[PDB]
Amino acid sequence: APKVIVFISGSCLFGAISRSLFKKLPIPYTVVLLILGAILGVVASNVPLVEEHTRDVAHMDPHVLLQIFLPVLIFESAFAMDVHTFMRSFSQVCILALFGLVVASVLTAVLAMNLFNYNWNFSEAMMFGAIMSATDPVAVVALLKDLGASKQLGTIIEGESLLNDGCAIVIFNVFMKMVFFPQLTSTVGQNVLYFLQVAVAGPLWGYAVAKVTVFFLSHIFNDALVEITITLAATYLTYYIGDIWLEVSGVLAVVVLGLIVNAEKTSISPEVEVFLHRFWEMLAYLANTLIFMMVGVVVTQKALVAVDKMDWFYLIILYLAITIIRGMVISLFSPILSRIGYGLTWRNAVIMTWGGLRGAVGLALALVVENLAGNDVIGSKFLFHTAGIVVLTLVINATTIQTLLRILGMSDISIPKRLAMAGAVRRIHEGQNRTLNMLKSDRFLADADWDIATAACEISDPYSSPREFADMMEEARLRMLKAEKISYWKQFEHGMLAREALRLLVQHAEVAADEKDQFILVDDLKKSWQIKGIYPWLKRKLEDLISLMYKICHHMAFEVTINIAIVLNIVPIIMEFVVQDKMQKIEDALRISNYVFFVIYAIEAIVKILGLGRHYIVSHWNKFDAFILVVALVDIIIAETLKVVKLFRLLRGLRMLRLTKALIPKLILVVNGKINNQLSLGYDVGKGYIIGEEEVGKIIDRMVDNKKILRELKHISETGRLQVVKELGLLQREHPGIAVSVKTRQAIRTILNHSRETIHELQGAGLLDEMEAHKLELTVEIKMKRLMNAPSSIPPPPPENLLKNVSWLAGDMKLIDFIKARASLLHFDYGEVIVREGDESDGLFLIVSGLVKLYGKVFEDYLTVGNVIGEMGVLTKKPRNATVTCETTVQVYFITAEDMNIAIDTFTLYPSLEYRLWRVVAIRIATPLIMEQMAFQGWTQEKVKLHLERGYLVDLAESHFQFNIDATLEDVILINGTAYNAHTREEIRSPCLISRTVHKLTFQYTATEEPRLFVVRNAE
Repeated sequence: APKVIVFISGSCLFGAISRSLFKKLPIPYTVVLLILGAILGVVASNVPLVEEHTRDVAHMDPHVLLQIFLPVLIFESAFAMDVHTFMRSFSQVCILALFGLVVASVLTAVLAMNLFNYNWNFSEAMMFGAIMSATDPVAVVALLKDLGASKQLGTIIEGESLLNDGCAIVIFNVFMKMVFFPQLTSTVGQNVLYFLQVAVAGPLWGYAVAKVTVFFLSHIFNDALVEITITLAATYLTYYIGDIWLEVSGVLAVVVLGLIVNAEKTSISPEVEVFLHRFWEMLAYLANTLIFMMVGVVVTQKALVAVDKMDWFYLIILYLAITIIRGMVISLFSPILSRIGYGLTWRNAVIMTWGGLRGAVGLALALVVENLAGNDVIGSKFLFHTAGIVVLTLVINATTIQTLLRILGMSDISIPKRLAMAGAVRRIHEGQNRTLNMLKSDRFLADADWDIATAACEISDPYSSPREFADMMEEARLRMLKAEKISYWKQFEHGMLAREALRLLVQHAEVAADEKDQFILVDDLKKSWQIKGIYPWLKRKLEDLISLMYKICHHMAFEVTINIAIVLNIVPIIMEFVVQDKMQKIEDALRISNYVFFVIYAIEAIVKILGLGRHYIVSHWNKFDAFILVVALVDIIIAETLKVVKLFRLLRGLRMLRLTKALIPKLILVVNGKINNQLSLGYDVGKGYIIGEEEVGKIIDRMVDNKKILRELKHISETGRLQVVKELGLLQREHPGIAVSVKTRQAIRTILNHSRETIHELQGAGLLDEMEAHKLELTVEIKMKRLMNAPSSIPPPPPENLLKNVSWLAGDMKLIDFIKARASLLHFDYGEVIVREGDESDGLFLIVSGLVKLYGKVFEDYLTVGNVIGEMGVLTKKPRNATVTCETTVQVYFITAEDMNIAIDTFTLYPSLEYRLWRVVAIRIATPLIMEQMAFQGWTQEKVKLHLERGYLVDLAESHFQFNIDATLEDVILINGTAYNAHTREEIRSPCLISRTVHKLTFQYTATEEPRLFVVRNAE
């Protein structure tokens, strides 16, 4: 019967009681956990039956304590952090945590040597400083996350805490091995090698196991428990193998592994993501509870038996000096911290000074000092001072950080947030009153008690002249910015934006609102999609790096065969190196003449592919293959003459060139993936700003009342939208394959999201049960996770594949053959004119490469690859509306008007080419009208487009050129021509939306009119 089970369960129950009883009180639950542990240790010192149950956990080994509790705490601190804002302010976090921890450890060591009466040397004092300077604030970061603004302050406190804890355990391990467990001597070179080993191979081993774990998690579908156990086993194996087998600081390895796993959360399924968040929070909570209970028991059993009044005096002075030292560290790093991103205000410096809550990490390190010291008093003094500092920091700093956050003015609720919460409470109260008025008129719920129902449903407020022209301009700018923020949140909620693009767009909107008269700036938004860096240069240089018998060897198999030769050469390289370093059957005849010249070098690379002259001349890879062959023949005649330098030259040269030639395209794929991530973020930010400008241009007529202010706001919005559109087109031009890959991924994601919504609508309507809909949801989730492992660079389709993928051409095959037979690829250079504004209609222009500019007269737009120009001019036989000028080198497919008229006249099935072309231009001409009608109703662009997609053009000859508008038709849009309405009360000249007062339509049949009508109905 293990007593540790009883102690662990009792600690869990004590922690649950402590959190359930001290939630309302401002003091933390860990302090009363320490108090309960002290009481339990007093009882164990009195009663031996309790001593038998507390002995196995109180007198635990230091090594198993570290190896069990440290990976959980370090990995949860790394996993809980928002890694985007952590990497955004990584410079400040890194310099503050690293250099402040170093100088705080030095100052605390000097204080421990000068103030304390014990004759401590520098090693034990530096151990004391490394234990004292490790900070674990969780209440402070929870308070900063909950109380409104300064989210950057919360994440800089969290990142500083994580790196401070990691490097503090590193410094503590260095000095613990300096003073306690060995006392060995070494040279300066071994010290340099040990510093290199720790500080470099910590994060390198963590990065290696993190990439292996990410590759393992990215290839697991429809299995959650495997992913959870892989995360847990990867954390524990990383820490154990790094700390024990590799003699490497495993704390930094778990820091790096947790930060990378938190960075690559898209390789984990979202249900597994939220389970992993809750699971690691639970594991760290259990670890903190066990550490604090164990610390209390051992403090009142062993660390309190040698304590005098001078120890308490030194504890008080140590607390005051620790707070002063941390404040002076932040104050002396304030110029350098202000000179880099986000700066540091004096209020944030005061919060970071006072938010240094000591935690379970320093308690565990003092525990292993106390257990490692043995019967010496240094461990008892260490654990007493650490327990006192933890208690004092927790109590005093928690209560005073609540009242200090109140006093400094960083906890005041903003006026727009308070007004939004008041509006939410008002709409909830209105909805509850309507629900109660519905419920009182029920049959079954008619004699229920309504006083109790109203008292239960009482959710309440948690927060309890040119000068006129300037004021109206400020009001209009503020209303426009609020509408832009609302539009960005609407885009994110509808499954269009990512989280990072949403955060960047609302950050730009807020910092535009804080200034005097500026709007959201395009130039500040350019840095999102500025893909320039070392990665385009790396991709360019690597694509410059790689650029009879031949027909035998082109079957992509002999390179795989020589890669098998690469690994089968690499293994005896290490074997011969190790055995000849440590120096049977003369190395078994030297691996039987290294596999008999390695099957005479795979029959001399199949006799240099039987002597391909040009291929072996023009390639340098074959040149150092020939260098390998002459070097290996030289080593063969060296073995005939028999040095080891020649053998090692053979091994080294073989392995290095073979691995370089293999690893070049994988490096190309990695660079393409990083460019893909940057391009996805930039495209999401740009597209979100564009559709936000479209929505804020739609809804601006209700808000803005003046005319000059509305004109200036429209001009500013149009200039910003045009600049972002041209920038995104040029960015697509710079990296074509990456842009095709990110557009393909976004298209697949949108299609699968709409399919998931269709499955939800099927299961909510009762036509599909829970099990079959869960099977279909599992199928679409497997497809989404395999979409996350897409190729990062899909090669761009040829112009024929773009010609067969047009919306009005895609279904048919004979029509595709006709268009491909009668198209014409025309090339244009920079600055030339494709068409002119006053010219007659001549044909369509499918853009297959490059960017154009439509200077319609004002009307400006930039079209890219995959846009057809001139459908309306071809169909309606009107003259051209816009002049198209090239912005880059543009290749277009020009189908002439005669060929398109012939193709329209021939193909007359039920989906006809005339019907498809008119439906495409009807969607294009009816989307802004429906957007104008339902602008204030909150309908987005994509919902309007998908609502319009269910519509269809009516055949007026089927209904004798008269159309009735019932309530069965959701919306009716006239596309071309004139019309008359109702009892011929007026004439409908416009292509605008039909008003709801029209009950009937009448069309005549004139020359050059051909009237069309696009109707959308509800679910019939």
